[PDB]
Amino acid sequence: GPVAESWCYTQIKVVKFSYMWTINNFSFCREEMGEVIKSSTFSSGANDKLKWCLRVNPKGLDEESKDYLSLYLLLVSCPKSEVRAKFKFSILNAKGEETKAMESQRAYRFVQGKDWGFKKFIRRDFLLDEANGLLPDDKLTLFCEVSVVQDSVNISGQNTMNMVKVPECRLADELGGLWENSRFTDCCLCVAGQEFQAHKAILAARSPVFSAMFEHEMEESKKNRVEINDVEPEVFKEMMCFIYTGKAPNLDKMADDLLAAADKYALERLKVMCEDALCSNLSVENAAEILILADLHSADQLKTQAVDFINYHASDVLETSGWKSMVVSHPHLVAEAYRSLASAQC
Amino acid sequence: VKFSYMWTINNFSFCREEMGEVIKSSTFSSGANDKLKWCLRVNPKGLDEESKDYLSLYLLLVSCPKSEVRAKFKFSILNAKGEETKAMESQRAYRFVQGKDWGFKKFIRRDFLLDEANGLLPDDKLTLFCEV
Amino acid sequence: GPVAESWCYTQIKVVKFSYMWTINNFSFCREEMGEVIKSSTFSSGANDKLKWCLRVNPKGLDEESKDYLSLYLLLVSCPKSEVRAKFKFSILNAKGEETKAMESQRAYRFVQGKDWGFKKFIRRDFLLDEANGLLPDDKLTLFCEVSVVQDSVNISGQNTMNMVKVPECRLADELGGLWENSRFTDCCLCVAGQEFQAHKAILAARSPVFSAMFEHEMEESKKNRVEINDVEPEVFKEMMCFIYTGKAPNLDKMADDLLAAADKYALERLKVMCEDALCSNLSVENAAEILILADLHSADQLKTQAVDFINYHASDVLETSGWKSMVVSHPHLVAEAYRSLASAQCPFLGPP
Amino acid sequence: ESWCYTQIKVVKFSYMWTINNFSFCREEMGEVIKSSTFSSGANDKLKWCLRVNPKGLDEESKDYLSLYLLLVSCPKSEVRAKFKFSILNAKGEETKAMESQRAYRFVQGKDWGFKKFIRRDFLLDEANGLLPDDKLTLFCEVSVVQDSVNISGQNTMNMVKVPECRLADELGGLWENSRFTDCCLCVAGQEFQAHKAILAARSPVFSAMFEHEMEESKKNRVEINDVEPEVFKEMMCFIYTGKAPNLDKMADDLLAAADKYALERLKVMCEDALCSNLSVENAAEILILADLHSADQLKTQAVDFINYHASDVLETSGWKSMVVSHPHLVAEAYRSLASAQCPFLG
Amino acid sequence: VDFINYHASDVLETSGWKSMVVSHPHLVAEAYRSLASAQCPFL
Repeated sequence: GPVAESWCYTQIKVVKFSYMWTINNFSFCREEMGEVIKSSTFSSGANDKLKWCLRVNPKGLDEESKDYLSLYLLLVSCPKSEVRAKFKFSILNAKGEETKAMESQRAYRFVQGKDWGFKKFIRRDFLLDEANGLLPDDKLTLFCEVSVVQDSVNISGQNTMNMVKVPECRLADELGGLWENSRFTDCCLCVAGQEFQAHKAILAARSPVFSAMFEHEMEESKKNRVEINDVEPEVFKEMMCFIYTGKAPNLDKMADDLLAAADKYALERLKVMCEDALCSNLSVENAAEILILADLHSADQLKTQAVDFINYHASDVLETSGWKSMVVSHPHLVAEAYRSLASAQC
Repeated sequence: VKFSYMWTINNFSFCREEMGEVIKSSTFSSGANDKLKWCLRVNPKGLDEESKDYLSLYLLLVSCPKSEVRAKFKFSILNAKGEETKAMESQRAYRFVQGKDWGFKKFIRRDFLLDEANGLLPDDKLTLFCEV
Repeated sequence: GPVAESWCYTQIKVVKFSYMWTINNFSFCREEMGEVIKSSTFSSGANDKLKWCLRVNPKGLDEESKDYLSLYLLLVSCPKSEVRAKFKFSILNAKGEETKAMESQRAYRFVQGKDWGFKKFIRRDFLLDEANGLLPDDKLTLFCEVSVVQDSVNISGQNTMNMVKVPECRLADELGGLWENSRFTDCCLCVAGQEFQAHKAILAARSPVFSAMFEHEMEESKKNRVEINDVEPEVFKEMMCFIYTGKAPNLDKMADDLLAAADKYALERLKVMCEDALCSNLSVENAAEILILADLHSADQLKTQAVDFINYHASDVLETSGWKSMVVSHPHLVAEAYRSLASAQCPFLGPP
Repeated sequence: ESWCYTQIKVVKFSYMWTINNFSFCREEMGEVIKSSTFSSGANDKLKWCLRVNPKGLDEESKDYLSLYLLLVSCPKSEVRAKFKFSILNAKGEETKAMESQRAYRFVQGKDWGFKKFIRRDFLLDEANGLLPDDKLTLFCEVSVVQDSVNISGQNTMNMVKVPECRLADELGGLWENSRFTDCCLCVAGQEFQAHKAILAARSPVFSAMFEHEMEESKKNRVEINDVEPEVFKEMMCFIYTGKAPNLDKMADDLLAAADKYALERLKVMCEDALCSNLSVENAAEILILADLHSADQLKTQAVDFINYHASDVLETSGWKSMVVSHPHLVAEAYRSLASAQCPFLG
Repeated sequence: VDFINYHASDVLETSGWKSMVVSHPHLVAEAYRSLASAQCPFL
């Protein structure tokens, strides 16, 4: 593969839908042939405007099928002109593996109110057979995989590439490299007895809390020495590193107290990146202090994610001494735990 | 005057259409002239039914200030590693007027491309070496 | 005819437009075995979203249309939506009337570079037969129509049982009645010795020129007596009716003097309707006077359509007495007519 | 509607050249023939040269005489020119000379013509009458068919814009500016300025009180104490503009103002707003207001609503109040409950 | 320079080329040297 003077990359955007659809007590189908069971609407993150609903007929929709479970796919909302897609259906057996996958080799076009699917999907008696385990405890599980493909674009990567080198924006690294040189420092800064020689000009520039704190009746007298004792210098230097370079690479070792510093200094980005570090570090023995830090820092999304962790692991996390401690310390969070596990879950 | 062009198509197994449909590339040229614009056109299916089950490829001239350009082209399909496979040469400097197509209608079989043991369709992608 | 409470008015709105050729010395081209002759890129006319160009072959490609003509429609650029339109083709004679209608029976699909078209459009021997009279100076005229659809929009009702109704606005009707009754008016208005009545409040709010005369110190002392003699009462009554009401019922019979009055008093809306009526009344015999009136009263679109008409019909107006009056009265208009004629239709001796 | 016209003008020129002593020029000089070049076309920019060879250059064309159109330089590099040379009938010749039926493209630095014109011995034989005074005149008229692009005439008409009437917004702006006001309306201390003719045309009550001879004092010193300032500015906004945008939250006392000042259209829209607002709690209140203000259709619709919710209106305390206050409203309610219904079996 | 070296059939026709010839003879010298170095064959 040699190098060409011009090259084109025709890219077609592909988005996928994964979908569960489980019906309990199916033997109480309560209906004759030709009846329908709709589904709730669902989509994905992007663009979240194309909503889809599933239709399943327990008995034969047609006379040629009769003893056939027929499964269709429906579209209800297409604000664009038209979207065409492929689909692949597979029923989960008792163990959970995808069995009897039927898919269409045609990329059928869909309009609002149009259906496609497999009326001749699976035999009724083959479903009712117990040896293959297609009906575990009268619970049928339908796995729906949707391959929606989108408009195609071309980037036109032709040469005459402007051969002189193109640097990126140096607002970040030039500010970062000024810290170790320690130039243009007009004042002092000491935290926990350790000197970190710094100026106020960019420190107030890149944090609105510190600027308002500096300008109100304190830069006239105590601009040289400012009292900051809420954090250790190891977290303070990372906070000023995020101020200067724009990034905080040292995250996983000390996300717990950088979250507290960010909650103190009202830095939402530093709050949520520590939230990302702790959400992947959600565990059974850690969840109590995860809730206490989420509630103390008012991180609603992290708190809700940790409540969902409680919902998924409620069998073994209740007996922890951490949970005994957070009950005897914070009954209110236990009250919202009751509210979430009762009202939202049921 | 020579041309080199890498046209890469992804997710080709999602062919997206039925028989008798065309796919156009981006308009491209070289440094000199950069006034003769060209574009490649492919059919995933057969263009016409006398040569069915084929990947028909043509070269479309879109822009020319003058009338007719003599040009010799040679199509090629890159396999998994990158060699030139199924290299077919148009032996004549064909007659390129504004809006004229030239190519091999019976270029390569659809089933022969779909044979993944040949390595001719790697990662559901096909890229072409076009020299004019 | 039964009626209901609710209505839904979904519709497939069509954008529809036409495209023209007249290939000169067609028998002298001989594009054989698919030699492509393209045309200009053209859009719908309403905005610029899709563009096309037509492709013809006198000797059609392949052995099928060897003795037949091939006719095809090529697509330049469009958003990817599988645009589906119906098209027709025809041949026009020297008299500008359709002769040979061959129409595609379905709305065909279209994409980037797709070429649908009515092949074997006309036999080559019948087309080369000059006895049909459809080739003036060996020119073949092609007329094409297209029926692009943007794939349906719906309106959701709403129109409930709607027990209460509301009347229409009567403001303009009662203001026209105020003018007809001529009540509560304190300022007098003379035209040509026939005396009228109008007040400042309606005049200043709808015309800047009356607003300019009335407020400049005349209203303190001589608010009654006015000096208007450039217009007649027969045009001034319709002027005053349009000022009070906003509507001009009598316009076709008197669009000349009303255009003059609207140009003098800077009534933009009345200038619009007067130019509309005069353009509807435009013809060959009054072309000289409509050019004179439009160029005198600075009617922009009226003089634009006037010069377009005088370029399209230049062969029958020069012999009349109006042109012989124009060439001696307004020498500049001959220069602008020459500038419009020698660049729009016949720029560089094509057509000769 | 485009008049593309595919305009195909040819660049043809007249040319005069006289050949002398053509019978023995082969024995005079030979086969290498060079003639003078001539300039023609667009301002003589195009170069062409015409000459007749008495004998072919190589061995193959020794039989047929050569008439080659030598072309040193092409007009444009890629030209499909179907060239048609002609002879201006010095004798009778329009056939038997091979004229170029199919030509070839002319490029820079290359010549194209035809290598065969007539048999040499047949031309030398004077019995065929092909030697007019031993001199031939050439009239070369090159026909170039390359230029076809273009001529667009959009033939666009658009009719005229025809702007709409803006009189309602003009009167709204006339209120908002308050110019040339003749009367002053004092409402709750705050004084507004309005136009006497506009108020007389819109409302008949103001027209009557501007006509019943109280002119010397009640023009500027008329008092309006029975209304609130915002309901007054809303009803007068309806008087001037023709619309009442804020009517939805204040339809009731605006209906009172419309009743007091004989605004029928404002009365019916305030009737509509309370008509599509009825509930079981305040139905008696709306009926009291409708009967007090003589709102006939709102009264009828309220009576129908009370009839259709007769089980729930009677439970409200407002119903008791209108029972003890207003007898004939209950009488008409009974009349519409009984006379507009019945017989209902037993 | 790459634009000029091909489109010299119209770029050198304009008066700007004669202007930079008469104003900057060293540019003419280096352009002619580059052309002579590039076109080693041909008379």
